[PDB]
Formats: sequence, C-alpha cells, structure tokens
Amino acid sequence: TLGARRGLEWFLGFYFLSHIPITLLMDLQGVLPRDLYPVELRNLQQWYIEEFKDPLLQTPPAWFKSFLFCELVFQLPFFPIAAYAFFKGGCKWIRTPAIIYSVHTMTTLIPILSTLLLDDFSKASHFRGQGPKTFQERLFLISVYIPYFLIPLILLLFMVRNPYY
Amino acid sequence: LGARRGLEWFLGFYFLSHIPITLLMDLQGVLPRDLYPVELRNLQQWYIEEFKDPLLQTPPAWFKSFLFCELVFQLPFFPIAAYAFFKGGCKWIRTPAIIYSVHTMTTLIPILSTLLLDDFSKASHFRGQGPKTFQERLFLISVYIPYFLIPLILLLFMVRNPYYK
Ligand SMILES: COc1cccc2c1CCC[C@@H]2CCCN1CCN(C2CCCCC2)CC1
Ligand SMILES: COc1cccc2c1CCC[C@@H]2CCCN1CCN(C2CCCCC2)CC1
Ligand SMILES: CCCCCCCC/C=C/CCCCCCCC(=O)OC[C@H](O)CO
Repeated sequence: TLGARRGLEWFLGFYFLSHIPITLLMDLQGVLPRDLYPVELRNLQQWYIEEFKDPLLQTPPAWFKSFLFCELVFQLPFFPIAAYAFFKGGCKWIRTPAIIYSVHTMTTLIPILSTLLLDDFSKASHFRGQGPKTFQERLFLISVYIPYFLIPLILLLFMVRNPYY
Repeated sequence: LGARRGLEWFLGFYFLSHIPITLLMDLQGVLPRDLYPVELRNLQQWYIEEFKDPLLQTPPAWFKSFLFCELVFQLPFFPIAAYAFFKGGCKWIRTPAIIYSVHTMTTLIPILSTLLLDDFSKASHFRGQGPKTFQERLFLISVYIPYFLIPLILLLFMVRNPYYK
C-alpha cells in the first residue's frame, strides 16, 4: 500500500490545496477591499470573528497586516506549486522552497500565538474589548492557528532529512 | 580576493558583531535589566531617547517573541556561522543559514512596516513613545534595515552558490 513518506506527501498536498481557499476567501479580507468579496462571504468571516473572538483578522494591526501581504504575494503563489509537487512525487526542486515557506510561516505565527495567549484584549487595551477574555477562549482561538505552525514544522524536518529530496 | 570571499568576510563580521549587539542591547527588553551594569543601561536609554525607538524598551507581545527567538535560536548560531564564513567552504552551513535568513527577514518585515506606517501618537498604545516625523522614521529604519538586507544577501548567496551545494 502507501508508504510513510508518500503518505505525508498526500497530507501535505491537501494542506497546500486547502490553504488556497482559506487564504483567498478568509485571511485576505483584512487587506483586500470588501467590494472584491460577496455579501455571503463577508458575513462568513464575521461568523468566525464573533464566535472565535479573533482580534487580528478583524482589524489587523501593522505587524499582522504585513504578514497578510506576505501570504498574498509569496505564500499564495507557492501553494499550487507545492500541491502539485507532493501529489506527483519526486520533485526534489521543492526542497529549498518548502524550507523557506516553513521557516517563514512558523516565524509569522510565533508572535500570533504569543499575542493570543498572553496579551490583553480588554477595554483598557487597544483592542477595545474585541478578543478572547478567558483561558478557554484563548485556546479555542489558538486551535485554529496551531495547524499552520505544526504542519510547516513537519515539512521543515521532512525536507532537511529526507534523502530523496 | 574576490566577491565571494569578500562576502564571506563581510558575513563573518556580521555574525561576530551580532553577538555583542544582541547580548548588550536587544535582550535588555526580554532579560531583567538588574543583570546589566549602569553604563549599559544608560547606553540603551540614550538610543531609545535619541532614535525614539518605540519597541525596544517596552516590547509588545509580538516584538518580545522575536527577541526570545533571537536569544534561543539566533545567538547560538552566530559563532558557528562566523566560523563557517571566516574559514570558507563550509558547505554544511547552507541549510542552517537559509533557515536563519528566512527567519530574520520574516522578523523584520513587521518591524519595518510598523516603524514606517503605524501610529505613534499619545492616543496610540505606544503613548507618544515612537517617531512622529517621517525623518526620524528613516533614522529608526536605518538601524533596523541592515538586519533585513544582509540576511537577504545571505539567502540569495546560499541558494545559488555551487560551493555550498
Ligand atoms: C466549518 O468550519 C469552519 C467554517 C468556516 C471557517 C472556519 C471553520 C473551522 C475553524 C475556523 C475556520 C476559519 C479559518 C480562519 N483561520 C484561517 C487561517 N488563519 C491563519 C493562516 C496562517 C497565517 C495566519 C492566519 C487564521 C484564521
Ligand atoms: C555609538 O552608536 C551606537 C553604539 C552602539 C549601538 C548602536 C549605535 C548607533 C546606531 C544604533 C546601534 C544600536 C542598534 C540597536 N538595534 C540592534 C538590532 N535590534 C534588533 C531587534 C530585533 C530585530 C533585529 C534587530 C534592534 C536594536
Ligand atoms: C552607512 C549606511 C550603510 C547601509 C546603506 C544601505 C545599503 C543597501 C544595500 C543593499 C544591498 C542590495 C543587494 C541586491 C543584490 C541583487 C538582488 C537581485 O538581483 O535579486 C534577484 C531577486 O532576488 C530574485 O528573486
């Protein structure tokens, strides 16, 4: 049947494939004009921000907004190329690109996960009551961001040590 | 000499000088300043007052995480990378230097974006600590931009130089 290395490649292929609709229809609504999005998709983002209490994608600060422009200009073009590579197999030319993507993404989420778990989101802060208030509400939000840090770390370890790449 | 060997000399001097820069300056906002002598505390207070640095003294959550990354991840790599480019022809530094380059570049994209585009008034969360004029934003970007360009050169150097593949 399928192997261990090939199984991770299929799992990584769906990660890069599913990241395309997640970036376009969700994350980029904080940097791109609202008029590029239909009303049905603009309310879907608000369902997330209200339920998960996300203070970043709601109104992005300057540091978070710079990571979103990286996702549009650098990460988004790489997603289809990486998906095709790990679905086909034997594409060694992706080793250095996948390392660059992994290290970059992981470095974007260390300040994100640190802010969501340690920063203050009360009315006295600049977030002005928009954000997780309880420890359970912080992990409920960290749960959505943690797959985008763990999966790239898996890709970094895979690329550095795999002799077939 | 030559451009390649000269760049390795320049890179070695970058990683060697980054050791006193990190220990004696940048880590004063992550480590307790009781461990620093009065003179080293006063030199940082001079830089914060003269250059109007809004991040180094009282770092936000996102800026603190990078300073911890600079301590746990970057500082141990500085002597190894200095030896690799001073000696020359250390092909084992390629992937480790790529990881440092993409990490440090991703660290400063939000910093440069914040210094140039964010609001540093008395009503902002920085409480008038930052720079107001465009002139001092360049005075502050000038001390942060070499840590984006030199890692950018390193990334392009390791990706294409056949003497490290
Ligand atoms: C039926 O379930 C759903 C339906 C609709 C949406 C969602 C779910 C399930 C859970 C919540 C999601 C909404 C996704 C929002 N997140 C996208 C990734 N983003 C990161 C990417 C990396 C760079 C930093 C930002 C963080 C935000
Ligand atoms: C006699 O003049 C000097 C003497 C000593 C030092 C300096 C000067 C004058 C020029 C300024 C320097 C001090 C620079 C301080 N910066 C170092 C890099 N650091 C990191 C933060 C994390 C991301 C990477 C960059 C931010 C702070
Ligand atoms: C006293 C002040 C001291 C500091 C003063 C400021 C120094 C600015 C230096 C910039 C280096 C630029 C190097 C550019 C090298 C070529 C880039 C290139 O060709 O890039 C191709 C591209 O990356 C393919 O994707």
